[PDB]
Amino acid sequence: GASVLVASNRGPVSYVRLDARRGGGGLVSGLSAVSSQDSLWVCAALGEGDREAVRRGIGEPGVRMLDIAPDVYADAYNGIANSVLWFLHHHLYDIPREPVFDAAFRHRWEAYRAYNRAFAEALAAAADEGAAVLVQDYHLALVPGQLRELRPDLRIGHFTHTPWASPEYFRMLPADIGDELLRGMLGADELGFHTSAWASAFLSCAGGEQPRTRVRVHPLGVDAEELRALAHRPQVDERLARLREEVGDRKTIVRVDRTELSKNILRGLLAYRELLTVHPEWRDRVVHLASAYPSRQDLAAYRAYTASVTELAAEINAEFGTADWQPVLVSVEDDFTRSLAAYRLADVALVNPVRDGMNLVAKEIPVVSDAGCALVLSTGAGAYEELKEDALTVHPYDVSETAEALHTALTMPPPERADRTKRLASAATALPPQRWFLNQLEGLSD
Amino acid sequence: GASVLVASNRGPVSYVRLDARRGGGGLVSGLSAVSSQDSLWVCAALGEGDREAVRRGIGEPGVRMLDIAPDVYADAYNGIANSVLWFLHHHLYDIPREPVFDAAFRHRWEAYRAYNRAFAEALAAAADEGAAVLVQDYHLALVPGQLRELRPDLRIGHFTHTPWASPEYFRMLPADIGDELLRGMLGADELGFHTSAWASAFLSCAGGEQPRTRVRVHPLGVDAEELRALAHRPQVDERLARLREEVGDRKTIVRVDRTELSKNILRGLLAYRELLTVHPEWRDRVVHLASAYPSRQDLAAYRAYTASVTELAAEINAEFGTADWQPVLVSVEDDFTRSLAAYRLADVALVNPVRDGMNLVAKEIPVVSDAGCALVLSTGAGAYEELKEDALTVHPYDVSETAEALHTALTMPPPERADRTKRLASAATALPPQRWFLNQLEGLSD
Repeated sequence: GASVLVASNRGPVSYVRLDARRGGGGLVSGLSAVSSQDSLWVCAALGEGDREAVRRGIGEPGVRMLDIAPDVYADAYNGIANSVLWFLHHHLYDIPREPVFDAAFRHRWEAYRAYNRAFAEALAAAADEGAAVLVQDYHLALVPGQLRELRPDLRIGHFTHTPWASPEYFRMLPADIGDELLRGMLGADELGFHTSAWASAFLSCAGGEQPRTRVRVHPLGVDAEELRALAHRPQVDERLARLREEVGDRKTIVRVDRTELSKNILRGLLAYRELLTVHPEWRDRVVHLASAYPSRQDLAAYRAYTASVTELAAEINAEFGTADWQPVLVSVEDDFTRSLAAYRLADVALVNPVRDGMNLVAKEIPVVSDAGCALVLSTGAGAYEELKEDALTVHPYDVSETAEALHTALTMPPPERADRTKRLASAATALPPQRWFLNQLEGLSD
Repeated sequence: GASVLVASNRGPVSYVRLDARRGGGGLVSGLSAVSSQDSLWVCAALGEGDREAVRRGIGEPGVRMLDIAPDVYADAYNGIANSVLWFLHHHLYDIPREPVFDAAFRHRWEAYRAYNRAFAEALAAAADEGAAVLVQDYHLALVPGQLRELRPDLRIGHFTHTPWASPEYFRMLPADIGDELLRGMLGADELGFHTSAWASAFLSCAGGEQPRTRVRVHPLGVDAEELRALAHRPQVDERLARLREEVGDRKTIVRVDRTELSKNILRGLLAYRELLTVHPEWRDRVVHLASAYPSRQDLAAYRAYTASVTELAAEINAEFGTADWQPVLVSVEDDFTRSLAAYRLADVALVNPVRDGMNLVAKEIPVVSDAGCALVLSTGAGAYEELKEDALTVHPYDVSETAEALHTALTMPPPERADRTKRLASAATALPPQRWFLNQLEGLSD
């Protein structure tokens, strides 16, 4: 019997041939405020090692891991969730070719239903009378509706971490699919989003007027003390020292995002090319740090995006580079110690996604900046509504405006830059992970 | 000094090495409906022949061809009009990569302004006091505002033959560009679109309180007599005989569209493949006629689409074909004689674009059908609002729904198909080209 339950595809522990491997994060932090004698976290076995753990009865106290059939899991999680819903909500489809709702899609939708149902049955079995249930993200959007039918006594929350598709865009789904998805989520007493634009979009898709479901905005932020302590370890100090050597005495424009289609890395690079073309005074005087670390390697479009990032970076280096200067410093590692050092050094942060739910990098950088950092932020970034007073606004498709914002950011008077950096840090730490989580739990008392 | 003026990129005369030749067709028929002594049609020179005619001072009466500098023409017409605005209004952008509004875009936009201004200045010099000016299509969307400034007395109409972008999609343009485009259009006393959805989208983008612009819906139809006469020439009878032998004793699903990105040929082929998989009784009993004739060869995306259409048709032939049956008959030529024959033969017509202004094919087939034709029509087709009661409706992304409509179409009992065809033919001809255009001229009374 649990009185507080969480459901997410990914739980706190992963097992490998068995050894246990812990990932932290927002949910670990949030549940650490809840009595561990009263909570249960339901999650999925992510691969063979996790399924073996479940097979042997090996598992963490307060965690229930579900063995969902590998082909049903692939079709639900990689198929519908991470391809079809991810693309829908981020507006990423190449309209002449995708989406395609065919017989195979329908088969994969049936698995998505069955994947969600395994979670709903687990929660239904474990939850005390009137328990609070917090369902996390688009993977489990049918759970609230399924679980409402099994257990009308439960208090059910669901939080979407992505954007929500605009109503016109959402109507690409066949009507029966769209409608099943909306009913799935409308089973909740409370639906949460990071921003009111995402919340409004969901509300418009539902037709307005959904009186049993409270729609709310809980924008996730950062724990200042925790991030600062990590950023000031000697390993970061060391790596920062090496990074200053690599950059030289030059200014920095920093990003660290993986090559995900919504991140808008290419147009960012194009804006950098135009900056160096139009404002030649920056040649030998600035370096753009960017990542070409792959987001995904199992879709053709994602592999082509990563390759285009690599190639465009190399074109810019060949055009403007000298023996002493590399204009784009490309990282292909995923090393958080290096990112923290990049955050500490940054003169300019380039956070220009087409659309996103909440990129925390916009919040993380100002919190750890050693001497101030100007933020170039797109209107589609989830952090936009909270940070727009002290960031330089850019419209994500507008490369010329993005190039000009880089110039304004690079020339921002140092005391203005500090005042902005301090106000950005304040807004960024308003709702750390633990209070973000507790507000959702509190919302289920409403 | 003329009292009725028409403006379009393409005029009614083409010069070939010199001989004036008049290609005609439905829309040129319409725009010519007010050729008189007191009228003028301003258009651009399109080949070296046209350019020679202008340089020499050779022209047909009532026609003024403009020699626009070749680089301004390329950037304005191929670039901004046929690439930027075409993609915008049909929603064809691949969001992770395009659109990109950079320095080169800005330079092409300046050419688009100058190209529109060449037309505006010609019209200004040639129009009598309070003359009616009918400007045609998205190429010339700035002319009304430009001309309005030069000549406040003129009565100006503008007709858009494409869709209009939804307000959210239209806001991808930089705000100064979007606002200039809208002010360009709003110079007019009347703005015309083929459908209410398109007019409504423009009205929503324009917002505001524009008291001197009325927005009207004039859907272009077909002249039955001109079309039937062309469809029953001996050359069509002869090509139709051959086509029956190519097909054999089998049903036909017909389309003739070039490989343009909005046409949705790939999803149509996937629906055909699904039809033959789910209703396999149709093997050896139907042939799908489709075209792989190129729409364009100067954009990478258009070359890729043509290659995909070719490849997919070949996969379907390899998958289901036998010595005596080839399921997809691919045409790689552009012969209107063959197309009229296929119109007359068609059991099913497949008109499933993602979005279009008015494709007349949906109207032409029922007009000339020898024995009845079942029309499968997408909700995004321009003809949808007029033809939906007797067409089988499909949603353009729903390949299963499109495959099921193909089955319903092929199994339709002949007398139901006949009644539907007659009603379609009636709807198709309610507003033929000459009246369509005369109503616009009458619209400029007041």
